[PDB]
Amino acid sequence: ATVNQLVRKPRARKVAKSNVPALEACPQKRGVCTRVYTRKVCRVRLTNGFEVTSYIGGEGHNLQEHSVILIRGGRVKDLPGVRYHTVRGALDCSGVKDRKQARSKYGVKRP
Amino acid sequence: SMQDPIADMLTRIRNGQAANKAAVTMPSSKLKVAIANVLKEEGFIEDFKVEGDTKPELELTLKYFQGKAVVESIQRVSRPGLRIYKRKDELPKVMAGLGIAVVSTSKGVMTDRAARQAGLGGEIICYVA
Amino acid sequence: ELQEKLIAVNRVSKTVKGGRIFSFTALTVVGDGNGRVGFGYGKAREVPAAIQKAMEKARRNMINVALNNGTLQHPVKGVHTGSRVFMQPASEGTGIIAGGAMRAVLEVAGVHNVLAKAYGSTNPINVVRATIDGLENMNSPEMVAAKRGKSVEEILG
Amino acid sequence: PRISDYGVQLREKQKVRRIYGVLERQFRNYYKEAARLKGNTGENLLALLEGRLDNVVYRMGFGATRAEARQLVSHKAIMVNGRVVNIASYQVSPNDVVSIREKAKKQSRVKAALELAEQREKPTWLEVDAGKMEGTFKRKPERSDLSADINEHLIVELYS
Amino acid sequence: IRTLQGRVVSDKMEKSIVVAIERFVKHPIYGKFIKRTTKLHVHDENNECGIGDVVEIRECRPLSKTKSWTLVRVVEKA
RNA sequence: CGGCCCCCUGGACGAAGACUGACGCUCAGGUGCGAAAGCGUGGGGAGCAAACAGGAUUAGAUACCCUGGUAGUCCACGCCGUAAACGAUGUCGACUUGGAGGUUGUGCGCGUGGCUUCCGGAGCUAACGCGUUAAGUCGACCGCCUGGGGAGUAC
RNA sequence: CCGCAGAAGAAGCACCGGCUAACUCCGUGCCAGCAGCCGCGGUAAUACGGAGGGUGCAAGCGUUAAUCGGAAUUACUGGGCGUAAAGCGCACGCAGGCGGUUUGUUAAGUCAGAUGUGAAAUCCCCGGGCUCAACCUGGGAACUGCAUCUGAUACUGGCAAG
RNA sequence: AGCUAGUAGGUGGGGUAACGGCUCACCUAGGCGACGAUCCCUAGCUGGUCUGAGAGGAUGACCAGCCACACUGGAACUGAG
Ligand SMILES: [Mg+2]
Repeated sequence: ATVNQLVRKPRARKVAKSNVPALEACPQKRGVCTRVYTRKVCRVRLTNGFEVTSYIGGEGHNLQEHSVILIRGGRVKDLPGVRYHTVRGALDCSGVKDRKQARSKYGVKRP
Repeated sequence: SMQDPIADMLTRIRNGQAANKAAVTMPSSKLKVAIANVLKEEGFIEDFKVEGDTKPELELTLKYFQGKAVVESIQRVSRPGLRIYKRKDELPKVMAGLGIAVVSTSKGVMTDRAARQAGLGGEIICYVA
Repeated sequence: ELQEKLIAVNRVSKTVKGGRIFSFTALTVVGDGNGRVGFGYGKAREVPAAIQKAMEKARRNMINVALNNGTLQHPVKGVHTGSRVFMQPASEGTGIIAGGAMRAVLEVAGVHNVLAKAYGSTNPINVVRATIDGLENMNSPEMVAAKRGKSVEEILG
Repeated sequence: PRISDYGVQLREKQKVRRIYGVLERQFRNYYKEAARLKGNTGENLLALLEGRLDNVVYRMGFGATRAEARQLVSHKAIMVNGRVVNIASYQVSPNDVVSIREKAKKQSRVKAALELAEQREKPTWLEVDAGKMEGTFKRKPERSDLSADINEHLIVELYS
Repeated sequence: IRTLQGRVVSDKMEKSIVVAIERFVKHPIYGKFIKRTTKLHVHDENNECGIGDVVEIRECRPLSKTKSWTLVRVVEKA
């Protein structure tokens, strides 16, 4: 239908924005875990300074306020503006101890 | 202003079959009497006549079978704003051969089966089922 | 040799001055081994009672239609209450390719080679009514030859 | 407890996987080549699964267990056209020749198991001989000669 | 001989002719036949054309910048 | 857009006779008109009445109620291009059961046209409903849509 | 290829309320925590953690990131605009798209036939050797798209015209 | 949303392996453009890969065909290139 108008102005397919709007086409990106407290979030300035919010899971609240961490993409569905998750088990990020189940989660070593 | 007399004839006979009328009159033309002749040859109507001299009138009577319309779906596939031309090898099979389609080809007016058996294609205009 | 396949169980709820009265509705289609299909929409306060009511309704309204060795005579388009379904014949080595409700109703009808796709809405009652109306509107070469006045050999070629 | 159609589909699938000792990716490639294959898919896939080398050794009778059959195949005790085959997924062509290695002639436990299998059942194809340690393929496996408790429709719908 | 037929636009170029041809092409994604006014530069002999006349064009060796065309026949007599 | 009259003038419709012989339809851009409010200049200003003041109910009332009253509402010349500018239904055509009517003609006490109101058959939608003035079947073209807020918002 | 030896040295990953495959016990009291979605924690959480078992995969298994489909969710095939998003406030008008009916002619669009041309590898089919397979390889087909020549005139184009 | 002045063409000369505003001198006053000129952003292209019932969409590493480049920017010599 309306083929004259369609050939005058072509049908433009709608763009699709990424759910992770910071450092796209990258699975894990680095950053400095500034403000590791309030209430379980870090304000992470990444390798280019996109300044995302990230959620910390498990133990390790004594992580350094200037600590190199890795960030993966994930929405928590419980807090506003939290669209990123800390990758527990990466470099300078102490894995959650006393968690012997879900080994791939938190980067815990088994005995 | 009317821009498609063939489509006007098709929608006239379609709503006439929907209303269960007896006969329908319309202005005439060469392609109109040709498509009426090939429709009668395919066997969807009984007959059609031409009345008058200065204004030719194609008076045609409709067909009904068991209290139902003989035709079910008539659709103009070659619109006057969107023409359709398909070659012989890609001629469609309306309802896998159960329906029919009119094709205006180089040897006059015929159907899809007649075009396949003659060996040439053209502007496929309407689907009748 | 009839078959038994339920396709939809829902929990409706009405409101009364005392509170809420919950009820169970059951859509279930049945049919014979070839051609005759019928769907039933029962509603009660108990699940097996609603199932049996839907079964009796379907056995009452079991409609009849023909086919051609486990496939459609021609591609049909079933449109009803906002549900577009596309019934299309297939080759022998295909099987039954349809949705959930369409796959169930075609496996009940007993076809062997039918490809299909359900557009529009995804309501089970609407898609089963759409495919029933499509199968009912589907005609046969013998009846179209009797309606056009020609023979089956003239209509096949 | 009663699971639905998808559940019983995956239950029959894992039942076939357990009774044949076949992993999931192997059966997935089996389904791929079966859908590539001509004619039907499910029963031809069952014919291919019967044409599995460990299954063909078990049903010829050189071992009454597919585990020890795979052990013997890995130890290269089956000579087709004189040459050994270590790979358990080798397909056997019809009217071929298979033989047992001379080092595998020191065999008593699986020979008594072959006698037990002769006491149990006797199929149509897969002519076997305990003395000469030889064997050949008669013809294709029949769909009726195929055993029971196998359904192809739910399998091809689960993997379709 | 592979000549084409076209229509000129202007003839005020001091022994140079700008022609324009039209073609009906089926749209590859829409199917509606549209027009394509392809304009070309043609070299003539002694200005044997006017404004808006139908002529025939032939491809030849390059004679100027993006002008490798010569006039064959004029079927309008302008 | 309605007190009457005069003058100037547009459009519509009807029954017939003659002539031009497709001069036709939508229109992106452009042009014109375009309710009320408001703006500029010059007038006028009875009544109404934004703003504002006072008195009242009220816990408070910057509101709904009264007392007054500026702008505006009135005229002329130019802007203002916005409305729930709606029939929430773009324009031009063809065909497809009927009742109840209204207005306005023309022809033979009756026939056929133009516009319009209400309900309903088929048909169409999710239903409400539309239904010969279709939201039925179609044909031509333009405009607009594609989750809400942000937002008809910033540059 | 041949021997030898103590099976000798050779196994984990995710999940068990549902979608989606499979359960109990203890800690636990909106607390730590889980979570793709519905979302869970009311001193009894089949949903957090620990124990067993089972489930699924297997030298891999979970998570993240990127693309297509599902999505008819940009609809040519394959949608709408009365009330859900969506008919410009209305009219006139240029380019442009469409054009009532018949004759003569052109084949520009249209179709038919023929020829040349679409590198080679992938892709589909028939075979071969890699212990089978992955891999590579021979033949056929596909690459139907493009260009040139000869014919047709039903229709859409143009002119002469009624 | 207008752009272009060697711009578009012609005549004569030069030069290039080779036609040609390629380059000069003189004339003509034009050429392109809502079928998108000009400007801005992005980007090597194709056979192909993935996905899709199809039509399509995304994507050009490793395998090949073509183009461009060798810190950046200008050039020319040798050489058939
Ligand atoms: Mg007052």
